[PDB]
Amino acid sequence: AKTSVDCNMYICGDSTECANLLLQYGSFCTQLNRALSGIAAEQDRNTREV
Amino acid sequence: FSLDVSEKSGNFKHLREFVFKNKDGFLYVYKGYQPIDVVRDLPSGFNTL
Amino acid sequence: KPIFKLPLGINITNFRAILTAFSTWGTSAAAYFVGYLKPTTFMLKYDENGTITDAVDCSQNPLAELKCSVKSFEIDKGIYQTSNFRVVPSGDVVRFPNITNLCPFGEVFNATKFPSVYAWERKKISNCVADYSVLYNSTFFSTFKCYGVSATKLNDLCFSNVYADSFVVKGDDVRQIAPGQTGVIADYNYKLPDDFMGCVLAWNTRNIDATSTGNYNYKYRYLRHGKLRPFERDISNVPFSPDGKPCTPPALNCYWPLNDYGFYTTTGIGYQPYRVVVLSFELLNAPATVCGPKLSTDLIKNQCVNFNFNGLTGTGVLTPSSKRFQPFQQFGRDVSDFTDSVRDPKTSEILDISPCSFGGVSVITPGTNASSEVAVLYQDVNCTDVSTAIHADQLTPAWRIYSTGNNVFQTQAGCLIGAEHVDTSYECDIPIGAGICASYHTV
Amino acid sequence: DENGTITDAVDCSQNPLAELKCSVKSFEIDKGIYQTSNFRVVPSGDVVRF
Amino acid sequence: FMGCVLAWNTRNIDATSTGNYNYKYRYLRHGKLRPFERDISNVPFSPDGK
Amino acid sequence: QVQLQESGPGLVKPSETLSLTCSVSGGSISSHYWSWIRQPPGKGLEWIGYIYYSGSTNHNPSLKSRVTISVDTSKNQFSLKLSSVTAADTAVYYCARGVLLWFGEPIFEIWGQGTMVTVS
Amino acid sequence: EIVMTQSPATLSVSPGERATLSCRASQSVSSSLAWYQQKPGQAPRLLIYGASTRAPGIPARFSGSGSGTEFTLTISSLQSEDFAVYYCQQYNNWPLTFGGGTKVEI
Amino acid sequence: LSRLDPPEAEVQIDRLITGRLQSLQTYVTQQLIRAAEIRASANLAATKMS
Ligand SMILES: *[C@@H]1O[C@H](CO[C@@H]2O[C@@H](C)[C@@H](O)[C@@H](O)[C@@H]2O)[C@@H](O[C@@H]2O[C@H](CO)[C@@H](O[C@@H]3O[C@H](CO[C@H]4O[C@H](CO)[C@@H](O)[C@H](O[C@H]5O[C@H](CO)[C@@H](O)[C@H](O)[C@@H]5O)[C@@H]4O[C@H]4O[C@H](CO)[C@@H](O)[C@H](O)[C@@H]4O)[C@@H](O)[C@H](O[C@H]4O[C@H](CO)[C@@H](O)[C@H](O[C@H]5O[C@H](CO)[C@@H](O)[C@H](O)[C@@H]5O)[C@@H]4O)[C@@H]3O)[C@H](O)[C@H]2NC(C)=O)[C@H](O)[C@H]1NC(C)=O
Ligand SMILES: *[C@@H]1O[C@H](CO)[C@@H](O[C@@H]2O[C@H](CO)[C@@H](O)[C@H](O)[C@H]2NC(C)=O)[C@H](O)[C@H]1NC(C)=O
Ligand SMILES: *[C@@H]1O[C@H](CO)[C@@H](O[C@@H]2O[C@H](CO)[C@@H](O)[C@H](O)[C@H]2NC(C)=O)[C@H](O)[C@H]1NC(C)=O
Ligand SMILES: *[C@@H]1O[C@H](CO)[C@@H](O)[C@H](O)[C@H]1NC(C)=O
Ligand SMILES: *[C@@H]1O[C@H](CO)[C@@H](O)[C@H](O)[C@H]1NC(C)=O
Repeated sequence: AKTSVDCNMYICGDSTECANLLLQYGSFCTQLNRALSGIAAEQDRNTREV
Repeated sequence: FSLDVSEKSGNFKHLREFVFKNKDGFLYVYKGYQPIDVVRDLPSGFNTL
Repeated sequence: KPIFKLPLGINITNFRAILTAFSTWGTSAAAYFVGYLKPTTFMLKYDENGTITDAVDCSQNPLAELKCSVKSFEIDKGIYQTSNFRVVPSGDVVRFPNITNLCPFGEVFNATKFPSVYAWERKKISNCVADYSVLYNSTFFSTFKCYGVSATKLNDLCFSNVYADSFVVKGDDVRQIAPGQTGVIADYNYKLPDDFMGCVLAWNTRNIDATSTGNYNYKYRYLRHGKLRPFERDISNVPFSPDGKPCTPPALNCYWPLNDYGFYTTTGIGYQPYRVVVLSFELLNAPATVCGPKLSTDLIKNQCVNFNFNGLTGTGVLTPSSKRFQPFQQFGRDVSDFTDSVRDPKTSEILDISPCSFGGVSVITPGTNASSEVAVLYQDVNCTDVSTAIHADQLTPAWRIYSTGNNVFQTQAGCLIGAEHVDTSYECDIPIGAGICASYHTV
Repeated sequence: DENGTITDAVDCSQNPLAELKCSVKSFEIDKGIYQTSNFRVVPSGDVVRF
Repeated sequence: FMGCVLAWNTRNIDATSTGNYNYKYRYLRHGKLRPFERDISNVPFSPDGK
Repeated sequence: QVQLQESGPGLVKPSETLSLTCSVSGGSISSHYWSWIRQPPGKGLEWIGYIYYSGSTNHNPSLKSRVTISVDTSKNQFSLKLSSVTAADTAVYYCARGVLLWFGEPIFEIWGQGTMVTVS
Repeated sequence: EIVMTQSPATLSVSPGERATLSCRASQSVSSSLAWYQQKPGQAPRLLIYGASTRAPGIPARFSGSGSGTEFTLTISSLQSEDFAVYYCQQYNNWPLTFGGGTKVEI
Repeated sequence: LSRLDPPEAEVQIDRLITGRLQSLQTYVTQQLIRAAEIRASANLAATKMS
């Protein structure tokens, strides 16, 4: 599928009060985006290899 | 409004449906209507109040 | 270096430089400068001796963001994703219904006489506007309890109906008027549901509800074969016998199920009579009758705005719709319980809601050593919205210096800013998407 | 229905096939074996043995 | 904030039956103070800002 | 919406009685207070009294004997009569609906068109 | 029993500059004053019922303030249509009293 | 956020943030599991093509 997700809309959405709490967990979803982007690049490589 | 009273020789031409419920001191009433021409039967069907 | 940290404790808005002058008076060549500071994110590099030698400023063009994100002073090739982007809203819409009468709550609260607790009375209030802020910051009331909603915010909400319940309570039994209480009153005289939503009020009335000889006008039912259900009532008065069979007094085990009572002026704090009023707020999803005072505005369709249609808040793009509501439906919902459309109170128009544009931004660069050129990809957006939001500084993040030149191009994955289209094909260096390819090449 | 009107219902407790339809969120099932829920026996009495 | 707050009652020397009237407080200002600010200005005040 | 409209005689001889009627349309007398007000010429307002549903009535702490007030749910009307009327009693007289918010007295929110009456 | 007075007895102003009227009372009250407007040969109207609350449909430029024995009505951006007499009334106590009013002169 | 004051709201906001973080973690983990079993099939496909 090669799907992607946005951390702040899903977890916190419109609000700012919740984002100031999610700040206390640091980098976590950013390495998450790093992972899901690696999966996306891999799919393209698979098709070009075949 | 105005409601008549009269007698009709023919078979029942109207089917009227209700539901009654009680919760939290509130009584809930629902209503529907369906025209039918049957003698002494409750006819199969689907209707949404 | 930090010379001083001085505890002056005053606020300074303006300043004057002091100069010297000499003999008739004359001057000598001198020059000085001023600048202002802005709250910004900086990166600092420490030398082995512990001394700073360089910095970068992350907000001064996108390449600064790329360097700040990767924690480097050199980047080699490729496409890198740094952060989201979004559009800031531009205005406010308020759209309460129009109502012109004043709530006559005083007809309940200022009543000369209250009912006996066993047979409490219920009154309905509707189609009026009034403020709650009086009873909030007033000391007249001995206790204030509110559930489901905080009392500070009652002035921002609309209710379909209010029901006021009133009765007299004895002494400290005010503790029994709450969800989950047990006892003679909480089980026989009155009963509150588990999911109660409203406020409870009480005040002391020894001045008119008690006297030295006593007043004996009130009663309560302590005997019953079964506890009441929520908001039930039973005003039956009959002889009672524990066997569950009829009888007539003075015969054996014949009683009256309710007890007469009276207060005294010299009752202690735990005993004086109190008046109680319970307000239940019906948040029915139908047209509201009672509302707090607010000024309305006109609608602002087709623009990212704050909206407050009727106690519902968010941001979005309002547009006309082809929904067909039934006369008893005021809201529509999608899966995940998001609001999707609403009926305009003033004109009964049907309006959709949709979010202001959002997405990811990523930066395309050749090698830093080769050049400092960049191209920016805004994913899955039509350029019209981002160009109309870059202008007049509606986008965020906001660079201090940048420009959308004449080079704007549209792709299926989104649109590129700062890249020039070419009508020729080559082998791919950096893939972008949907067939679009990039490279760094001679003009 | 697309006009916002109800046109059908199923009642999940009226024979097992109703439970299969309710569980899969469908009005049509094609083949196979499907696991819906646990089962157990209700107790029939009380023992006290101080 | 980081520190300790102390208080004690002083009716013995800070009060009398006729009263002591040596203390003042500022209840009107066009804006709230920032942390540890001070303003010892005494001037006529008018709500118009003139 | 409601409309208050009032009628009565224009001239009263000295030591005689004056009476007025005010009447409702668009709604009907149910849960609100109803009030009589007068304005002497070129002078500030005066409150004579108010009556509400179920007959309970209030009057000025002075001139208690100078007026009695009545309300009829039937035909949506209420009226007053003055025990005595003098030249100095000339004024424009108003009927108005009083609404009570929380405590105290009601605010007069809807006003009748009023009428001018005099003595000669 | 509350007795009421209002000052000054007369004012005059030109278009586009704000003015304020004040009425005073003999003893303490709280948020119990209403402001009324009257025009030649017409019935009054209700502008402010709460201490500082606009009655529904009153133009947004009207406002007032006060507590205790002092209250004031602020009129801003005056237009010729604002020519009227103004009264303040208190409902906190049982007896009902209206102020003597103030004539605003064109 | 509309009908509760911030000191009261934040207690629930902590709970919602915890639940939604956990559900994203579960999704991304299983997504990395799937990617590998598709990669092995892509490799066998390239072998058969070659
Ligand atoms: C919403 O609900 C409120 C609250 O009412 C509550 O509920 C009722 C059931 C009772 O429990 C109340 O106690 C309770 O508060 C309601 O307000 C009430 O309205 C009543 C009328 O509807 C009203 O009853 C009248 O009260 C008059 C007393 O007013 C007080 O204040 C004024 C100040 O202007 C003064 O008259 C006086 O206080 C001042 O002056 C004193 C000396 O003159 C002196 O003490 C001070 O200088 C002071 O400044 C008076 O004090 C009263 O208030 C005190 C609190 O401040 C209390 O301690 C105590 O109540 C004290 O009495 C009475 O004058 C008036 O009596 C007249 O009528 C009587 C009945 O007709 C009559 O008996 C009297 O005597 C003669 O008069 C008649 C001739 O026509 C005949 O009757 C006969 O010939 C007699 O000889 C008087 O004429 C009456 O009792 C009640 O006071 C208020 N409650 C208040 C203000 O707290 C609202 O009306 C209700 N809403 C609506 C829409 O109705
Ligand atoms: C900072 O570090 C530099 C080198 O990284 C130091 O430079 C050398 O220091 C030694 C110390 O014995 C001298 O003999 C060399 O001549 C220096 N090389 C130069 C100046 O090129 C430097 O001394 C350090 N800073 C301080 C204050 O000691
Ligand atoms: C419910 O939807 C049906 C179709 O899904 C609508 O039926 C058609 O509506 C159009 C409206 O212009 C008519 O021109 C067609 O003749 C209808 N087709 C039929 C009746 O077979 C229907 O109108 C919708 N319900 C309502 C109340 O509009
Ligand atoms: C609100 O006012 C508008 C125009 O002033 C009118 O069309 C509408 O009917 C009013 N609201 C209601 C509920 O009648
Ligand atoms: C209660 O608080 C509000 C806050 O805006 C204030 O305006 C008002 O004067 C206070 N007192 C009341 C309503 O009696």
